[PDB]
Amino acid sequence: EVQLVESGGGLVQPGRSLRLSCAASGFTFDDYPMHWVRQVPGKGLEWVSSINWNGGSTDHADSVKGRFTISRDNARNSLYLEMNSLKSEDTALYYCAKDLRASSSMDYYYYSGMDVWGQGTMVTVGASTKGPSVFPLTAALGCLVKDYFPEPVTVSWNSGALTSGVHTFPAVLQSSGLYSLSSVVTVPSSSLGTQTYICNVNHKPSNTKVDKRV
Amino acid sequence: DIQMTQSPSSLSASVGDRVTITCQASQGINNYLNWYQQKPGKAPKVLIYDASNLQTGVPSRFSGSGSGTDFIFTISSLKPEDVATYYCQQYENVPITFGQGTRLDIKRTVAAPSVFIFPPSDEQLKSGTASVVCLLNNFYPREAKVQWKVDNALQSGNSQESVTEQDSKDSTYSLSSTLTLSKADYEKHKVYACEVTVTKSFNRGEC
Amino acid sequence: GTRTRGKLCPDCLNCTDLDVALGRPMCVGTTPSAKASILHEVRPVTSGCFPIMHDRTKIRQLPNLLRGYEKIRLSTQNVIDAEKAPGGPYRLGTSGSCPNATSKIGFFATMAWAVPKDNYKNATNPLTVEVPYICTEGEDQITVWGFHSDNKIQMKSLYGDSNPQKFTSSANGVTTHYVSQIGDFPDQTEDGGLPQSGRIVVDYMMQKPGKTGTIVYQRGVLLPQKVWCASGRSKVI
Ligand SMILES: *[C@@H]1O[C@H](CO)[C@@H](O[C@@H]2O[C@H](CO)[C@@H](O[C@@H]3O[C@H](CO)[C@@H](O)[C@H](O)[C@@H]3O)[C@H](O)[C@H]2NC(C)=O)[C@H](O)[C@H]1NC(C)=O
Repeated sequence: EVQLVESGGGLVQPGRSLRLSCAASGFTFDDYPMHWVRQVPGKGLEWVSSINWNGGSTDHADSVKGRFTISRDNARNSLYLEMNSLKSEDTALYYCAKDLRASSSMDYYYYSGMDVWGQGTMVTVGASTKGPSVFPLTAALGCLVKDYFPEPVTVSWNSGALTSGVHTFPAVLQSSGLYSLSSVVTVPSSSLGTQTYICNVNHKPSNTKVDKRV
Repeated sequence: DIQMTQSPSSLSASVGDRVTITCQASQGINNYLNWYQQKPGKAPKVLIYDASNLQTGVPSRFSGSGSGTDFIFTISSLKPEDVATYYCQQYENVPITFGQGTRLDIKRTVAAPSVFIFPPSDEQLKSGTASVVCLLNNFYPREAKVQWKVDNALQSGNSQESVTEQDSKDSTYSLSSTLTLSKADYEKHKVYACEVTVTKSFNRGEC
Repeated sequence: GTRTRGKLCPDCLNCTDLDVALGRPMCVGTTPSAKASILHEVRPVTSGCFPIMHDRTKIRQLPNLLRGYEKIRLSTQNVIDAEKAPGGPYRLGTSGSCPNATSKIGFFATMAWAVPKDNYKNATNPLTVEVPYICTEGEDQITVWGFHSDNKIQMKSLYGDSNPQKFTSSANGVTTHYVSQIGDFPDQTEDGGLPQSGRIVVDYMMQKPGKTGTIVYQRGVLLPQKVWCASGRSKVI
């Protein structure tokens, strides 16, 4: 199974520096160049930096010129991105992707399409990370996430046993500077007494996980 | 530096329809262009590489074209599974640049929203806060109006909504209304109901 | 009666004699034979592929010696499998400074750029590789070799150490050693106009029919793939 897994997400205050990592598996990691692509949630795509299969040719975008730096290790099948002096605009979701061409170019022209993307990790640019308060609710029901901070969060149901008929709502921005979102599921009438439904939530930067029953 | 500009930005077309998206470059590029599909909340996937070469493992209905200054994208027959935002990407000299992106949405349904009303949990009230949820699920229009009313009083600015989007199974946008409140204002009034432009209602503390 | 050839490859447009001599991409073609060839260039100058430290070696007089040969043809096939040479796995170093009709990338065919895989990080030992005689009945083996060297950090970025590299070759009693150069490389000359901190040192060796070619190298070598098969004598003027 070809996988690209980003790692090292969370929160950083302005001016800080980070070292992002990307793990590759399922393909000959040494033959394909690599790219980094950012994306503000709900917005367009902006390119970050690209490197050939070798460490010989590095190219950076002008928006992160001299502030970011790319690095990779093919013996460990891992890709790194060194970030320095983070600006306020750099708040975005960053993707790890490999190139499709196997050309060992070592020259300026080595970059091509991606064809393989990771799920990405969130970079946030300055307040203490908050853990959510979870509240529960033909018939319907759901679970509320309230009183939390970082946007990256996912909800599972019955340890992941139900995604059909479900709808996950994006986070809302309250005037209190805290995010907010819920997720509900369509259920029949007789399911109230036969099956016990559980909603499973996880928050990464604060290590917060709460699974609640109605 | 290169810059890409895509034409329609928002495309509405029926089921089984042929849609066309163009991507013209700021400067000249020779066939060095790729296309990507991105559903919201998930990672993008490539569709067409190097001007009209279809990627192995993707449906045959997709197609591209273009050379020199003007480049064309094409979807022969539309399946509901194709809803996403599409980007053109170049791999010529200098930083690869994308267009500002084109969003695509579909234009055949009228199904009425399902309505559900949820009383807040008792365990939330024990922390000095109350929040009511008004839900409208699986409705086509997206163009809709939802209002609140607590004892014939208009709730203004204290409610929030979410962009549920449409799942790609002949489904359509849903919506939830989050009415944020405090504990003190909550127990001072009795009836809660959200107006839709049909309304479901309940009583605070009854069965 | 007879005919002449000044251009080593007619139909090789925009290519000088040393362009077709090095096997520069988009300069490979049918190189016919004429017993009376004319010499024109006091300084055979290249144009295109990776810049060369021409003065380091005797590389400048490859065509003027090749023009003295009657029949000429480049190697139909590679001389050695570059990736399976001793010293670790090697990746065929492609480059965008030497373009191609299909893609802006390419490299010499007479020489291949060896790059050690990222599994390589170790105190090295000297290496050796022989060069077979693939050429025909009497056509002499004109093998073209070389090595690459870049700035101090780029060598360490590509190889294990920033220190210089040592090479040497021997064939038909001619034995010559070479050590690489780091930093403060001379100006880019006879290239395609693209900035390159690295440099290329090119040389050739002659093997009479049957004589084996010996090559001792280190990191950054440009092993040969295609070679020249030339025989007889052509009248020089
Ligand atoms: C310079 O242009 C020539 C054409 O005039 C290129 O010819 C062929 O190009 C392919 C693609 O790089 C070479 O690699 C082969 O590709 C196939 C398909 O991916 C692969 O299955 C093979 O294992 C092989 O890697 C092919 O060797 C080459 N053939 C010849 C006779 O040149 C050439 O590639 C261009 N130069 C360079 C350095 O690529």
